[PDB]
Amino acid sequence: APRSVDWREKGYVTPVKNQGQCGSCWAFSATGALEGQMFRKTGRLISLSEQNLVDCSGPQGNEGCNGGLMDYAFQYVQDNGGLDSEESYPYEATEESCKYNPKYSVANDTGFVDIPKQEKALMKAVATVGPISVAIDAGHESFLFYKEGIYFEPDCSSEDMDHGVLVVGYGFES
Amino acid sequence: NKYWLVKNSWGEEWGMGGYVKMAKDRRNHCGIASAASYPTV
Amino acid sequence: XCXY
Repeated sequence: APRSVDWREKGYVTPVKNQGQCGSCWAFSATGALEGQMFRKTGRLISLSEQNLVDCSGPQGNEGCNGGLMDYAFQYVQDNGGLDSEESYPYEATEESCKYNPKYSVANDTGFVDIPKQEKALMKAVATVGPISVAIDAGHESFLFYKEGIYFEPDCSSEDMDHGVLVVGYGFES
Repeated sequence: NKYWLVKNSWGEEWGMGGYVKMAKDRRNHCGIASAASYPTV
Repeated sequence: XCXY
């Protein structure tokens, strides 16, 4: 695979969003990946509604601001036949009744792919697919107060991931 | 010296414009490759 | 933040 990849350079990534005091990171990670795939498909980058996911994907297994999984959100989009734009269904940072409206749907999917649990496999996916949804162990003050450079935490775990985020590429420092 | 370019959802003031460089090829650091997926479109 |  290439030495370096940065999908932001190619228009696959929307500006950084803020989930606030709500455990809806799984929804942001999901909209991030969908945003990247829809762009690859249509050439148009449109911000997607995390609120839509927070309020409506309970049947698929998500728990709104109490947590969830990106795969459950992808399953919701597939079951629902769509997902509203961020503009049509603004983020509120708290769970509300489902207000999905098909007229405002700008995205859809036909399932999801779980990447083999190996960094080499993740690299191939990022290189050939685009931004990838992932979960990481962010349960450390070192992550909360991260400032710059390559993040490395000795006490990090590969078993208790608690934060859903988006890998938009990879590279190396000089 | 390798890293994964990660986009966070805690606003653009946190980290590097809302992004974080995470250790890559360091024994699946922080489980970054343990729950990775993407939607099929 | 978390909640994955």
